[PDB]
Amino acid sequence: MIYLSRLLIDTGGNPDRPRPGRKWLDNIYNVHRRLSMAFPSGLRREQDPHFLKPFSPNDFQKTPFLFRVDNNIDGNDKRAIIIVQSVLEPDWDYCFQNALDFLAAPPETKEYNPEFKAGQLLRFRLRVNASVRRHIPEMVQQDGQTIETGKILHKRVSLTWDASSTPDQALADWLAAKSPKLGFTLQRCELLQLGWVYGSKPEPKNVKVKEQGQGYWREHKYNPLRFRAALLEGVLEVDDPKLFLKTLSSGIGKAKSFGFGLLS
Amino acid sequence: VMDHAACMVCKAPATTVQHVNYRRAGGKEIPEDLRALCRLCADACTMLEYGSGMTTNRIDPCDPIWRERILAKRKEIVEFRSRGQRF
Amino acid sequence: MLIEIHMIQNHSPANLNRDDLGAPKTCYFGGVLRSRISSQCIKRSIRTSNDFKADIALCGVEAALQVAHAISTHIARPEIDYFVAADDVPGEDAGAGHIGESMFASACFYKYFSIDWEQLVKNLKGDTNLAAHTVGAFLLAAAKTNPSGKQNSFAAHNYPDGILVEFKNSPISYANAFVRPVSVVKESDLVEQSIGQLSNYVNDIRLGVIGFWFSPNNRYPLGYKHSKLASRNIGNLNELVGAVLDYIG
Amino acid sequence: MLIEIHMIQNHSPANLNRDDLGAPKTCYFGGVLRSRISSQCIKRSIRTSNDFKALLGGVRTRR
Amino acid sequence: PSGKQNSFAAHNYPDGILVEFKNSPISYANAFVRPVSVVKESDLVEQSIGQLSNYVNDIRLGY
Amino acid sequence: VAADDVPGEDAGAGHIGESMFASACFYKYFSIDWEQLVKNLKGDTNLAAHTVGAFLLAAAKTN
Amino acid sequence: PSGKQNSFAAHNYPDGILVEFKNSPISYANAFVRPVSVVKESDLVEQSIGQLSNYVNDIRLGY
Amino acid sequence: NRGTVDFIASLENLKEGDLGILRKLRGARLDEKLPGFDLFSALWWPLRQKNQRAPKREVAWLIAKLFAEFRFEQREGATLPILMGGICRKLEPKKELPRVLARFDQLASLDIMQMEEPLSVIMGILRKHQQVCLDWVGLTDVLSFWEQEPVKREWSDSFIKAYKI
RNA sequence: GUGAACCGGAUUGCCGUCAGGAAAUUAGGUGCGCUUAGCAGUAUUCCCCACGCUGUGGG
Ligand SMILES: [Mg+2]
Repeated sequence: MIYLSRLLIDTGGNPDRPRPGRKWLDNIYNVHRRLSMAFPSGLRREQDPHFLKPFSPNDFQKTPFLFRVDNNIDGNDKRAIIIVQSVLEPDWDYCFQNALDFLAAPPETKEYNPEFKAGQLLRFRLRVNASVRRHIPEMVQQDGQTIETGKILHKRVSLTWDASSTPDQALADWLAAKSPKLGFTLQRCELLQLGWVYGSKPEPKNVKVKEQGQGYWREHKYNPLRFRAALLEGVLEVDDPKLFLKTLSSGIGKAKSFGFGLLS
Repeated sequence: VMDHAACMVCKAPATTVQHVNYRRAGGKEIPEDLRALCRLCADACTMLEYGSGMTTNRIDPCDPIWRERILAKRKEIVEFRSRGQRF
Repeated sequence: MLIEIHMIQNHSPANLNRDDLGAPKTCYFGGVLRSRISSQCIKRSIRTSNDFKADIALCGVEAALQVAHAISTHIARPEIDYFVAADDVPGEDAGAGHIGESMFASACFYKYFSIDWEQLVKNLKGDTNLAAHTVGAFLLAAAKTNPSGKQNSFAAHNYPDGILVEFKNSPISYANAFVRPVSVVKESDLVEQSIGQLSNYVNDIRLGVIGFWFSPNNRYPLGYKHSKLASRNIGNLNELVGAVLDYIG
Repeated sequence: MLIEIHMIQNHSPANLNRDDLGAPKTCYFGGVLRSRISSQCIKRSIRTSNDFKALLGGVRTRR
Repeated sequence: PSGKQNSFAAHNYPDGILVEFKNSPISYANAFVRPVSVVKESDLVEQSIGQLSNYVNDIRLGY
Repeated sequence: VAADDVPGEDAGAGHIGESMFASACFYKYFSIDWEQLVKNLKGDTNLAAHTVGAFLLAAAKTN
Repeated sequence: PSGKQNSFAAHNYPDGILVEFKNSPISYANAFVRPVSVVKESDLVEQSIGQLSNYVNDIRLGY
Repeated sequence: NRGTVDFIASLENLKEGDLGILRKLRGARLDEKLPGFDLFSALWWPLRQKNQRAPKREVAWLIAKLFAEFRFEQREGATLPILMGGICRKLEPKKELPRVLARFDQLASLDIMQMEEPLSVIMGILRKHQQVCLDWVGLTDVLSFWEQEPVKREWSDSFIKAYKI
């Protein structure tokens, strides 16, 4: 059930006027938030059509889904493309119903269903994290005299590849070896984009107390999160049209919420 | 962070807090009257408040009767704001 | 025990009390001239009509009432009129009537009432609960029918807005609230400014009983604080009547 | 039994009533100046109205 | 009223009638003790009717 | 701005300020009375024709 | 103009020149009241020169 | 006061375009145009954090609009009922003096917002009589307290005092 | 309860009836915003269940 579509956003052209979409694209936590309060619910849909209510994420349906932000030229106009697909029907008449400045052209819903059988030459790109659990999380190197104090911490650090090669034949080897698990293969792979992606997620806490109830009085906190990016393509030959559909429903890698998803 | 670092009318990352029900302008404020709300639509709240009567009744961007004016003022804020000329 | 019906009463433009020459009557208080209706006029207006008679022990042992002259909360503003009675039959010229002059004033008033313990019990008539029944009639019968006057040409029967009833036994009129006549500032009403002056006087004098307060649908609060200067910011017709009834007995 | 009839009329720029000097009538209601139309003028205009002609049966004359 | 209607033909009609049957009449002058200052929305007739209806509310519940 | 060219001091400019302008598509109306003009010139027909023709030319060709 | 030319280098010389000599001033900016839209067969300089020639022939013949 | 003087001095600093957009906003509230509100915020915000006393907001907006429209200069001792009255002595008492006098008395029974047009006609006849100086600070602090009758009667008695001399 | 009691200044009224504020006006001339810039990067990526310890469910 592919629901591939597009959300063409309004990049500005004057960094003097306020630019809502450009600022919104700089934080992937809020990018996921924006993409996730779409298709909200039918629970309180009959109450209000105006999106004027105190926000709570519990009312929104907790179905995991996917997106990816990219850039393309159609024939004559640069416009950043967001490609989404989900198991629920598209209803972007409420997510952007008072934030029309976020959009450039009204979004379009397509219908698509896959068929590849085995060994064709009609495949597409991919996005993934270069995340590996560390072999040697060496004992928490602390500061003060550039020393080492701690014991251990299993962390999902960035992939430390080799030092005598480039990653268009190192990460290429990596997903070429990864492909027979997920039910496909790579005969050619050249990377297009790599780097880091950043965000910020807020943590509600509780320190203070209230004299007539429980501790409503409390403070704020923010925390950062980082990921290693890899956008790349390939001419691929699917092993079987019976297990690759699960990979087309989950994606190579499972950042999902934070951009890196399935093959497109 | 009660509203999860977000706006309320035009949901987006939030900066400041607006004040509704000016029974008291606030030295001691109860947490069920304020309105954490982003920069542009709080500027539109100041649009609507500074024009016309100042009074003690406030905007309350929850009941949808003060909606079209807020969005229109935000549109002219987007179109006509000079950041280099402050604010 | 003593009943003080401190009452505010705005009036649409009309003359109610007339002197020899027809002017609205005036008093002197606070170093200014303020409009006045005579206590005899309003006291007879409390009598002489059957809506209140629904009371001869109270305005006759003599009688049982202290009705004050209606001191305006602001300065007097007497205006003048000019009427022409037409001829309505075509003569060689036009105009026929007395071509006289009338005169009127619009004012917001105040008064004070006094009914003591034995002054209501020895009033008696025939019962001992009559000493609560007649008073219960009075607390809103005093604000039932504006007197009389030139109503057939100046129709004014504006009902009062803010009514106090106190159970303090020491007889003191709150006229010293209106030592300074009430000026008007754009954000508040004249009646609202007068009621703020009355509230500001109420927060005094207690430094050196209760406040039973009437505001219809509580549009006028006695003080813009949670520490209410009356603590009884309620009122609806005979609810206050029955509450005074079981306050007395 | 008595009947009340209330109206709220907005009027074009007009002078429906004047005093001896020609000013429109004014009253100090509520501490501010309010424009006034005399009651006798309304009574006279309703007396001389084009629908009272079946009932107009009073004369106020010295001749 | 047949004032200067030849010079100010203000023949506008009453935008409100309130007929109420009772044995104790009332003028809604205290509905406009607060002067009616118009806002950008609505008009003078609607704001006056709004203040009148507010007064009708608290003299139909409070009084 | 107004920029200086002599380097008598640090790299200043001089006088700064603003200008305001616009661009538009304009509509212009004229009306030349004929017998009133010929009464004003007292019977000079050819000078009146000169007036009307030169006005028709000068309204168009001049800005 | 030598503004920000160290980073852009736009030293683009001329496409066409209209030098005239007449007795009354005219501006063919009104030729481009219609904006020049690119057709897939010609470049915008040729298109703009065509629009300019259209309006120049208009003013030369109609005045 | 030591707060309104800074407001008037900052108003005198305003350049031609700013008071042009203030001129275009006559009779219009500070909401329907974004640049007008931005200018008013820039003029009105920073004087509350430096001195404890500031004028009322509506008085500041109205005075800014009128100042842009007329462009006088600030001079102590040149309030409205002195120059007014001084020009009333230069009149024929028969006909024109009641006209201009009623034009002046119209101000004494009006609220702050509606005085834009009567103040406009008063300052128009002031401009016709070639008046350059006007005490903007004095006008502003008699206008921010215009709702108390002592200052209105003092202003009127100043007109009387300037008329009898 | 006290030179004080208890106590209306009451009713009848159209200010009405005639009125162009009209003749005349270039908003005027002066002006550069401008000097400096890789959107890149492996050797801790903030986490939580979670692997023979780097694949695996997401914030
Ligand atoms: Mg907002």
